[PDB]
Amino acid sequence: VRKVRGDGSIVYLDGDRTNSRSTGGKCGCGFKHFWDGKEYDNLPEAFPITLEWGGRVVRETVYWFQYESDSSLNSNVYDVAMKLVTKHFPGEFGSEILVQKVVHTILHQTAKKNPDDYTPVNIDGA
Amino acid sequence: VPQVTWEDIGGLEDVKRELQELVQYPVEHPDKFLKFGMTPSKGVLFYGPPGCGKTLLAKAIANECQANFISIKGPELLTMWFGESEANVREIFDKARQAAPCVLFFDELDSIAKARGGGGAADRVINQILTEMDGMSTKKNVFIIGATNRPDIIDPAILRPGRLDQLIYIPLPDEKSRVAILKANLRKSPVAKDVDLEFLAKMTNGFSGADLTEICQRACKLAIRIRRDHFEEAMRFARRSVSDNDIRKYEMFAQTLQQSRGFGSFRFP
Amino acid sequence: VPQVTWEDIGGLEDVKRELQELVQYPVEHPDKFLKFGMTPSKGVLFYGPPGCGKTLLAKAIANECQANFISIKGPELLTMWFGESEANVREIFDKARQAAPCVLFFDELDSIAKARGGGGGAADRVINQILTEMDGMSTKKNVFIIGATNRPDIIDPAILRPGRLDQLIYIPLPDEKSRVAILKANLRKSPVAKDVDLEFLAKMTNGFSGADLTEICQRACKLAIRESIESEIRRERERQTNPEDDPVPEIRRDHFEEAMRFARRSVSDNDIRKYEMFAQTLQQS
Amino acid sequence: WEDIGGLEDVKRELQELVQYPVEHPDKFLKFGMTPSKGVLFYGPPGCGKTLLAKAIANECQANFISIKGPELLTMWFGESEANVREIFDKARQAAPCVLFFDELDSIAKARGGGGGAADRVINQILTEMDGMSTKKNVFIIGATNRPDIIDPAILRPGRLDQLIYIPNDIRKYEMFAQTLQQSRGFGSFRFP
Repeated sequence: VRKVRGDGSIVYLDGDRTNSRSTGGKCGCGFKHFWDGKEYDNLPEAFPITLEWGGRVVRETVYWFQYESDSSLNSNVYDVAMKLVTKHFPGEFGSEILVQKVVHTILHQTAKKNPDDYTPVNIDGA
Repeated sequence: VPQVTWEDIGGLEDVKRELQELVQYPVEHPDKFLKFGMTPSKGVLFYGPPGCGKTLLAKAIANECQANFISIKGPELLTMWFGESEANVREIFDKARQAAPCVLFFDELDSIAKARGGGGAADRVINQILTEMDGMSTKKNVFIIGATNRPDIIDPAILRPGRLDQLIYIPLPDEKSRVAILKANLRKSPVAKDVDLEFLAKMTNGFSGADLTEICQRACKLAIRIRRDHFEEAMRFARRSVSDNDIRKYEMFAQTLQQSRGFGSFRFP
Repeated sequence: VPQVTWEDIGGLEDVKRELQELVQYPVEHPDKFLKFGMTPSKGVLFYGPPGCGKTLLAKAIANECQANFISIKGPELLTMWFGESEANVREIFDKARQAAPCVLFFDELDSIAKARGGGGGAADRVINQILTEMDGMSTKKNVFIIGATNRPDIIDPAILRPGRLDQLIYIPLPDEKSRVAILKANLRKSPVAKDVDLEFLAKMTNGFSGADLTEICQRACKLAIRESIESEIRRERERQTNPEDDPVPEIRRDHFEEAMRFARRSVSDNDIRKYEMFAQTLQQS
Repeated sequence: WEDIGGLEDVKRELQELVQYPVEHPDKFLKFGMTPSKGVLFYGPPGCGKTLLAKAIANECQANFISIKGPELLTMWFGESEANVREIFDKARQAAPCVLFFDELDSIAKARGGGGGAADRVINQILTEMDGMSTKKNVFIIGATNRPDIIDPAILRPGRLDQLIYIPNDIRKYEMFAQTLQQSRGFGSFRFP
């Protein structure tokens, strides 16, 4: 149980089992789960990625969102990498090289190409 | 003046319209461009999976406007780079300048970038291309179409306004485009009416133009020893040169290009 | 001499004042300079987001002084670097000396630094020759060096020292007045319906660089041209088949509305943060 | 062919690609064909690639120009890429000819199994292949003990597109061959 937002919408922190029907699947739940203020047909994958810049080490885990029915909530290496670099190296010149590096790393990691395997993030609840 | 026409690529209506607007309109109606005070776009940059008809698109648009077509293959650019012979780029443009109107097509603008992998994204050959494009008079109808299988590694300075500013995504052929490609490939060979040429295109989803060409070549090479059985036998050897993982890069690059345009709601008072 | 005036940008009043001080006073008031014993500044370096009008600023200041303007783009620097022909720098300055007073402009002083990645040092052949020529200048022929860099961090510090490009000027994205001026300059010599509220268009394009606004105007003109061509083609298939009011005499409001659909900000908030942090670092010193 | 025992399918493919165009130009034209400009071998060293090329040349009575690895490397050293032109000219003079590159990967090997994958010598080889007229029946037969490091650009249609396996060292080639066959799993297409 969680707090409510007045109108009746639960706070629904990351990974919660929402009340919306899962248009997609591969979850055995039949409901859209929650992540960063949005509803997704299935839990995102996750993999660590190293961000090296100015001698700074960052242990940031990228959350991939492939296998999404709406075809609009699916992840995007360019957007994801831009967000990561901006969040961890805001306003630093030459960050585009780091963004390209992160894009390549995410593409390689997500290119395991075993669509049968999914590895949902380990989150309690459905 | 290529003999390739739009029917040889089939679909890509949006790309066809953009190419028309960028080539046919300035050449056919310079008066309207002068009236509206718009400078015609100097160039365009096709990006997409390998062997999807980028060269075919350039040749088709050249044929549509009946403009001379000059193809600068990637091996030529690498020859310039390895031998430090970038200066010849100048005369290459001069050639395109001489055969005006022209559609100067660079098959692989990223060939040099790929060949390099510590340095930046600037190289002597691409720098010469940039200098020629900047120093090119817009009065002469010379259009540069730079294909690229790696839209990111390409030098950003080439996408600057006044250059190959427009980026066009050439996706894998769809069902209609695949049917058109198969028909064009099987145009100089005797093919029996038994083969539908549409059901095949329907099944071979995600097959680049090169894949369809290889399938047809295998089928009619067996026939050299055409019928439905031989097409099926060759199709057993069919290979998808581009996998969905490769597609993702281009699909999501185009998606992020389109999402940046988030001012469509703008309405005047 | 450029034809660009300050109305083409119509913004950055402080930058205009500074440029007048360092380019206009020495050529307009030599008496004051020799009386006060203050050496004229050799040059300035504009740093800001891409397509923010740095070239426009240089052209406008050159036009105001009625001084010859010759611009050296980054591709030229890269040509002189790859070919190991840095000696050309010399003749370039000579040309600037010949057309005195002159405003030498380097579109991308960081182009060579970028080409090497932002294992060696920060000094290179072409920039070294530029420094050598700047030092070996008459200092009274009134030749002003206005470098322009999108990446001020990787600029060789030797360039940013007293007596050589001492002043760094931040050319930010245009403000509302600057955006209005840029739009008016772009739609100049173009037929735009008088009901097109360019003031509103500038108002709703916060964060758009000058290049972005030029792209918007070009897209509007392109849409108008496409509409004109389509109407002309429509004239036949109705005439010559079933045997005149101009379809599109001006770029109407709908054209700009549709153009704004393909309008994107080439300078994200992160880049603005980059440049603002650099300026803050310079100022807090 | 008796010099090599076995590899019946290899000979099948070799003669298919070489003998027919020289012997039946009319049949190829009837079907509107562009004969493959070349082919690439790959397998354990000393498996008979050179003698296979020689045998197919003998069956066709076509001259067999051999460019060994040392020649390609010598072209690489000293920036002698231009010599490639001459080699193809030497191949072109022999109208029915088989041009054999004993080690296409030798230069890629020398650079190390920092740059990309293209190099001046292979670049000139590609340029000559692209500009080689189909009327002159010159067949390029590349050979590589390490097909993984071979430049991908040379395995493109209009170039040495076909790859033939010429059989802990073997497992590498077996896995490579499977990787060239695992995704060919569309052999079920049946016409209606």
